[PDB]
Amino acid sequence: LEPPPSTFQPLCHPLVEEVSKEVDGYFLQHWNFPNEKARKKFVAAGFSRVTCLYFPKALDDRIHFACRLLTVLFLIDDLLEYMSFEEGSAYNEKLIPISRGDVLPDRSIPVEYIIYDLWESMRAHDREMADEILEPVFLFMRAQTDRTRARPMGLGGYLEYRERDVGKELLAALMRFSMGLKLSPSELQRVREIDANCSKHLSVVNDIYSYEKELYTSKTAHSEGGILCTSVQILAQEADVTAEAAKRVLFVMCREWELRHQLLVARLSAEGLETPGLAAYVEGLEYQMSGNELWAQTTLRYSVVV
Amino acid sequence: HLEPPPSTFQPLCHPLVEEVSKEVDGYFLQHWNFPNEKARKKFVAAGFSRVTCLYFPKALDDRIHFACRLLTVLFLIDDLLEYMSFEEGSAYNEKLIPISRGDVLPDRSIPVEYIIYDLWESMRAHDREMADEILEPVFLFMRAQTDRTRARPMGLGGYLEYRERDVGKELLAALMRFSMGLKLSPSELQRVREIDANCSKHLSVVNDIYSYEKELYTSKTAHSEGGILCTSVQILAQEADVTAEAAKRVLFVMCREWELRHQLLVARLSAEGLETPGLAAYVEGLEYQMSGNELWAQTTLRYSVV
Ligand SMILES: C=C(C)[C@H]1CC[N@@H+]2CCC[C@H](C)[C@@]2(C)C1
Ligand SMILES: C=C(C)[C@H]1CC[N@@H+]2CCC[C@H](C)[C@@]2(C)C1
Ligand SMILES: [Mg+2]
Ligand SMILES: [Mg+2]
Ligand SMILES: [Mg+2]
Ligand SMILES: [Mg+2]
Ligand SMILES: [Mg+2]
Ligand SMILES: [Mg+2]
Repeated sequence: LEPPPSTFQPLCHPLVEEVSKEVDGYFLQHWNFPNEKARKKFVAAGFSRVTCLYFPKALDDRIHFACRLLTVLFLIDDLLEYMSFEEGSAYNEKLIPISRGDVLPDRSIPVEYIIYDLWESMRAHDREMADEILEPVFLFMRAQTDRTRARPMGLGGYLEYRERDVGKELLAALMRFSMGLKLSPSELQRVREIDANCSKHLSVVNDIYSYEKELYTSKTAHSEGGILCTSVQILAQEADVTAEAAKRVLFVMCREWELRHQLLVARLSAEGLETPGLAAYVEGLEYQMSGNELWAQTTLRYSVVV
Repeated sequence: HLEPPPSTFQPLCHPLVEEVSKEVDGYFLQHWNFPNEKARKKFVAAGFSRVTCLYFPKALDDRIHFACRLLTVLFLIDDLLEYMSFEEGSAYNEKLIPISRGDVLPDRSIPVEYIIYDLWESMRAHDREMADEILEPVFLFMRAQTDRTRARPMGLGGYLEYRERDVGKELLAALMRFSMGLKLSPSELQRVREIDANCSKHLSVVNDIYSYEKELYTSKTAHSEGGILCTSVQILAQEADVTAEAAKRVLFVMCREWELRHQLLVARLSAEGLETPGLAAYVEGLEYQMSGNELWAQTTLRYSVV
């Protein structure tokens, strides 16, 4: 697999090492890992590393929040593969009022008090910006177990669905929170088109590198929770080609989305519309795209199936 | 300008392309009814016999002119149907069907009728058995041109399935065998179904990429039904949410994957000991179609000037 040239240069948060030890150490202590092999596989994945690649300009005292959130979402994302759609739904829905803080967690159940203490600590640091991450997360959670995964999809209908499943909206809200970057409602409405374009890039790039992992999961895990739902699968069906052939095609498509990103930003600047905050925001989106690809290229999570 | 990705296919042209072109073009210039001198010059500029010689390079010398005449009149009719409705276009094609069979005498005052009649008569006179095997594939194509599914929303997969008839895969397959005198058993013709379906996608999309600008303008001036925009370029552009130009580049990469799959199915057919001498010439002939179609679509004034 040889990716076509990109002009996006990845950046990593300077405190990636010490934050990784802090966050990984927290979960290694509280999260219920089945065995030592799973604990090693968890650390080898580098969940704090990809977070620092996603938000390399996050505030030094806020990056750990983003690392914790993505880490626990990664862990749950794997757990749902062994559940049914019904079981997965009940699992996620129980965490939602706990995320809001309306329901106290069962402190004998790790996933509950980890989720609870997280959002409680995020509200203590920045209450307003933390609340604006809630619903985007819930939107992503409820999309994970939507039965539309089991029904046939075209490329467009899939990309429209994956925008929720890849958590584009939560990642955007997390980025703002981590950077302290507040944007007016009108400002967010201007980059709505740029957000939708960024989502397709994050989704497909992930689909390309994580296909072999998700292929194996669909054959060994739960037939519903581990169902093969990816652009690589769908494009291979539509065009009747191998999955490897679909990857090469989807990669060219990703570069076109990068090209569109630059065009949409340029138009935003041509018109007197790119505010200083919007300038920082769209740069952050590029860091997400380039950071996602860098990590996906190198992370053990996608390279060792075992 | 659009740069085509590398291909291993070497396009071939029939060695009698110069004489047959001047011959067939001369025939239609004597006989067909053109609105003005501008249309007469544009007809010659298209090179309808050139593409036929690129399609069927290893055709017999005394049969290549038949294919040039058939594809030429089908090209002319295809353009006429864009100024009609689906109901008018159907009535136009259906009246020419029993004439093609030879059951109904043509109106000698109407060019399209006696041109088609005399054509199929001369074809059955040269090789009755093989000429008859092109009838239903042609009718299948003619009835696909006014299929009301053109005014229906289609995904990439559904489009490619429909286009196999609209691009006239079978008629091009039967015409090729006729022009080469290549007879195949029903067993042989069944073994290469997958290769035919794969080749059909290549012919369709390659044509779509270069003829998009022509068909875009037709959709803006052409009759709303008969001139409706129906192409993979538009479909991928709206599904992936990119420009038509961006869709062309991605579709072109996909076409190269279909070339790889062609080589794959051919080698697999041979490895299973199913490749008869007649089948070797067939799958090679399909390659000449795919490469020949690309060469012509790159250089013809039919697509470059609108
Ligand atoms: C931050 C990422 C690497 C994205 C890619 C996949 N993961 C899966 C677990 C849940 C995350 C929000 C995400 C969808 C984000
Ligand atoms: C021989 C070709 C260039 C193919 C591409 C388009 N044309 C349109 C007119 C009718 C032909 C059969 C064809 C579909 C074939
Ligand atoms: Mg997953
Ligand atoms: Mg997932
Ligand atoms: Mg994945
Ligand atoms: Mg047509
Ligand atoms: Mg046409
Ligand atoms: Mg076309």
